[PDB]
Amino acid sequence: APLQLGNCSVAGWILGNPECELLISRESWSYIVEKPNPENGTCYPGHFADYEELREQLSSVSSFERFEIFPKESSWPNHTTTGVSASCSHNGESSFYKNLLWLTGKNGLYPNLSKSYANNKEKEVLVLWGVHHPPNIGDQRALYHTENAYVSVVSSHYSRKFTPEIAKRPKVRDQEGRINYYWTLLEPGDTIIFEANGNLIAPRYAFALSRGFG
Repeated sequence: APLQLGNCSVAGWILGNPECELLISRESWSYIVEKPNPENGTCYPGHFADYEELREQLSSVSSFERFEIFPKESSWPNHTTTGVSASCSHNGESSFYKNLLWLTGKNGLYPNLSKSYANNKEKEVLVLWGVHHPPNIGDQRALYHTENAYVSVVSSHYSRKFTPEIAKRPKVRDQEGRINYYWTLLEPGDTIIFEANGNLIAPRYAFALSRGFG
């Protein structure tokens, strides 16, 4: 049986757009049914990297579990985690994706961060994150307290260093900045390491899954 996304896109559902909750949440499915112009997608505008490949990975799934990666706010005690946006409003109030967490300065500081997750399950884990591109210097400095921010994501078969640049884009859902979305599959037993000094939209929930097996 197929997974029915309702008014949500694959990106809206997997990121946890607050307007997306499946009517029927299941641990396995054969195909996904998505409507042609879904109303609820990347509510905070931005490019979703390798999106067609992600849709294919999620098209048929024999086991699926959404779980906390880096559990609780106590995983980020020296950053502010409560950032929300009018672009992802819910019930008349600014909100944010359920599966990512916007990290910004706290107490006048943005400390270097370095956080690891070890996949101690017997299934691969889909990890998603974002990299923020503010529209101007003032916004970049206000949130992250630097114009020289770097993000590093390293595992056994994946490494990428991001050097995010400012860019003023057309206003979409009130936003002239953008969040670019990224993902990778972490093999059982492997460890993923995030290091950053700004601009990281950190994983909050990740997904254990099996394909063709289960």
